[PDB]
Amino acid sequence: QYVRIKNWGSGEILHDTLHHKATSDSCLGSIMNPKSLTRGPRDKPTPLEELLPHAIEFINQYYGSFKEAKIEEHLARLEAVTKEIETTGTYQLTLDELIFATKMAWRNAPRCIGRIQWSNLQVFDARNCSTAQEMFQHICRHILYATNNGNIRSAITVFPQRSDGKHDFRLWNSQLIRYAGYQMPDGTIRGDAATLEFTQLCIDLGWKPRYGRFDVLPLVLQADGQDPEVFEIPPDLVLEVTMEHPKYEWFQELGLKWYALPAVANMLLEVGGLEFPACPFNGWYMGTEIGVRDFCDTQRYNILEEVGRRMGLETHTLASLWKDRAVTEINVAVLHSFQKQNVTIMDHHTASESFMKHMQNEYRARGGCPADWIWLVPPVSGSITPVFHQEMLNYVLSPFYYYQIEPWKTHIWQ
Amino acid sequence: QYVRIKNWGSGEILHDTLHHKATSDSCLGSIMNPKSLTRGPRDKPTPLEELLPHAIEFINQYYGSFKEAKIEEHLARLEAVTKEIETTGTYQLTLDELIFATKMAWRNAPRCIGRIQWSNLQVFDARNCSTAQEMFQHICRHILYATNNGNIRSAITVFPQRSDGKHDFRLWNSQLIRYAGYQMPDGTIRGDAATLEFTQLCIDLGWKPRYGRFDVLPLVLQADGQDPEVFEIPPDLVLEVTMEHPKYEWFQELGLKWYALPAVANMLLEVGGLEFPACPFNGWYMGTEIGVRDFCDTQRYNILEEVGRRMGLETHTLASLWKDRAVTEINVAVLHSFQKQNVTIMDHHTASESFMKHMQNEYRARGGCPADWIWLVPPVSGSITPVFHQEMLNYVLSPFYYYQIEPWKTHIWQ
Ligand code: HEM
Ligand code: HEM
Ligand SMILES: COc1ccnc(CCc2nc3cccnc3[nH]2)c1
Ligand SMILES: COc1ccnc(CCc2nc3cccnc3[nH]2)c1
Ligand SMILES: C[C@H](O)[C@H](O)[C@H]1CNc2nc(N)[nH]c(=O)c2N1
Ligand SMILES: C[C@H](O)[C@H](O)[C@H]1CNc2nc(N)[nH]c(=O)c2N1
Repeated sequence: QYVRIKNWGSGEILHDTLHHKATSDSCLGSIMNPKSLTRGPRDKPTPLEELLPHAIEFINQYYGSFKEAKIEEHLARLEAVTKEIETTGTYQLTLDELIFATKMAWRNAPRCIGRIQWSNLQVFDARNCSTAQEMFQHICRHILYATNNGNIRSAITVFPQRSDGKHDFRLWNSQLIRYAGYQMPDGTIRGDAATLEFTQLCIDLGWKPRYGRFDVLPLVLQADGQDPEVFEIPPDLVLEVTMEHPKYEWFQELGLKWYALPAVANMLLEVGGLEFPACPFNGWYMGTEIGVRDFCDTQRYNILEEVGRRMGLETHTLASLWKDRAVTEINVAVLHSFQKQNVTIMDHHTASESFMKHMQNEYRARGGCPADWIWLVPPVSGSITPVFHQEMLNYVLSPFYYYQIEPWKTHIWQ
Repeated sequence: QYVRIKNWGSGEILHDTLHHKATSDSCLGSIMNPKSLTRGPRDKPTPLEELLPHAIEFINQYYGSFKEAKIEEHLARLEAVTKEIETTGTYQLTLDELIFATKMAWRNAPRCIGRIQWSNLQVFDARNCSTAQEMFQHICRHILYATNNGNIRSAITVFPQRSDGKHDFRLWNSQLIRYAGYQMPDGTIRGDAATLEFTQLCIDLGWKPRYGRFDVLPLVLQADGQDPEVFEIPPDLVLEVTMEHPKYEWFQELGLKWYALPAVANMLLEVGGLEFPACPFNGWYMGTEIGVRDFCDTQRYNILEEVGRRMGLETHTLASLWKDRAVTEINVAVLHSFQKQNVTIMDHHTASESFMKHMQNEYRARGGCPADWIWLVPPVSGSITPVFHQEMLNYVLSPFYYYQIEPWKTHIWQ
């Protein structure tokens, strides 16, 4: 009938009718969460006719990985998997395979810019977990492991695989550590205007809103299949950076900071026909993420305005390019602040040179590298980056990390 | 077998094998000149079975345009077109329809950011032209019309439609006005490193290389179907801007300038099953095009280096973000210089706010608006722009402006 289109800034929506009158040459791409990139809910198990092939595939890819194969272990493992499936109607990955699977899936992420690290990954095997308190506990160890007092370390903690689908493990937060946003009496909006909806949810589930500009939202875990249980993150576990500029000292007066730990908590890991609906993973920030996206967007903190004011810049003439000047300085701050407070970080420029290196090793390696230009090209200083002038194909391989329908929209409350 | 991928910066190339192992979810998008966006050569005419439908379509769209239709003129015109086709095996558009066609095609350009102007367009009917000298003459009037002493005006001059295909009108230059690039003895490269190839071609066709950093390349027109004939542009016809910064006065010392007129000369206009392989069109510059792309790219002038030097900035620490600071100032120059020397121009920020307005009027209007996010989002200060957070569908409608195989690659020299 028509296609919905959102504008994450103004949150406005439009319905596209025109495409219908398209030609015999409707590309999506420009879409945030497309269905071609999602792996939603389930009711029943995973039809063996499907599971079995994919299961085999993965296993072949796995043993077809190591130098000088283990032909026998390859066959042996093959057999065992087959046998196990036709006995329980599914199968468990060895830890070494899961590890392979986690790194591959990452390596195969069209939208990750630091994939050149793909081999360095910490795998926490949480597949035995069983309760919310156990989740909450593992999330903590991970956070603590990854934060590593500022010297960040990429990790991942793989909870229980999806069985029937009515017994799914799901972290309800978009990310491990993320400030909350309330809508002040006076109509304003403190904190992260982005998490308005989820913050409410947190309240609705009993969270005590410390109404502030930087409140680190509570973990909202659901295990096995039960309702989600609210948990607060141990204030000690969350390492933050206080924003200060190496020049404009009025900058810290701004009262700005941000968490050092970027961990995606609502993605789904698919491998060998299996899928884990909960498996938080973390890397480390790329400057422009905090400086550009989080601080400047109109749907977040939106600080661009006064940061230019305090620079003298004419905040009434777009043509004056103050915004360009402001943002620039904001980013120099973040890079400074992090740098100073010894919290690992990457400026968008070096990031790109390294991805390019990566991309190249990736083609010589397996003749290819899935990339989503749109996402990969830094939000500012684009054509000043190598990747901007680099054509790239975007495709879904496997293993892979799929988005997935927001849990509240698909739950069974009792 | 495999897909070639170019990196316009380093001009390097890679062959993608991986996509083959893709999944049942290969998107191109990130491609400059895809074949889905091109309309190449021909040998024979355009099969009537095809022409006739499209011809009708267009005509219906055309009369279905004006408020309170001219039902009779609609039918009458319909008839006449039909009659004309089955008598000559093709048909001529009225000027009013061509005009409609030129504005629509523009309006339908997924990659143009100023489409909000789509209704303001000057149409020069050059369909009677017959010789290279006549082309050269019309190109001149257009240039002069459009340049309008700095107060720029968007125009288009539609040469002869493709007949058989062995009688095509083709301007061999990528654009109406564009500096030439030579590769100096000392291995260096003066001028626009981008036009190396075409500059040579110009020599090879008898052009006298005034070996310089800003030499405006000669028109290379081919008419009816003959070989291309070289023509020099009347130095008086090319209005340029000398780059000077409203602060750093060492800036003009840089010896920088750029032409005020952006006109695309090698695109093909397709409308009602007809196609014109030559029809230059011009609008006016969007700052960041000159400041970011043309001056900074490594495949163009590549000035980023010393522009930071002269700012004190540490040109040895990427992390220092000097580049970000440099570019910013370069753009402030261009905007200044143009502004000062009364040459119309648009800063990327206002550009975006206006396109957004446009896009919106465009959906309420005909429920839709084809856009190529990748191209539309300014090369710098992306997420600082509305369009960055605006999902958009990219599709090919008609009329439309298609790229087309580079003429030299497909010619018949005698
Ligand atoms: C070397 C440390 C890393 C850096 C600097 C890094 C950086 C980035 C950046 C800049 C983005 C795009 C920004 C955005 O998501 O809004 C991104 C996306 C992504 N990264 Fe990473 N990454 C790192 C490690 C990882 C690891 C270890 C994984 C998986 C175990 C991963 C998985 C992803 C995925 C799945 C996305 C796309 C998320 C989405 O769709 O929103 N990244 N990364
Ligand atoms: C209101 C004045 C105009 C402005 C500011 C403008 C601006 C732009 C910009 C910024 C781009 C992308 C940059 C690039 O091509 O590398 C673009 C692309 C384009 N514009 Fe315009 N434009 C204007 C008028 C026009 C007109 C009048 C036409 C057709 C009669 C047109 C046709 C196109 C096409 C076909 C493209 C894509 C070119 C390509 O594929 O390389 N534009 N325009
Ligand atoms: C997994 O490694 C990394 C490293 C750097 N960045 C990320 C992005 C995750 C993320 N998604 C988000 C959506 C909204 C607000 N913040 C967000 N962070 C992930
Ligand atoms: C038609 O109106 C406009 C307005 C502003 N910009 C353009 C781009 C055309 C163009 N394509 C190019 C390719 C290489 C070098 N310069 C180029 N200019 C076109
Ligand atoms: C590889 C990539 O497609 C290429 O660098 C594109 C990106 N976006 C662009 N956008 C505009 N407006 N103009 C360009 O020339 C490009 N180049
Ligand atoms: C509409 C558009 O898809 C959206 O704004 C995208 C563009 N590119 C992005 N790129 C990254 N890295 N992160 C994002 O959140 C986005 N947002």
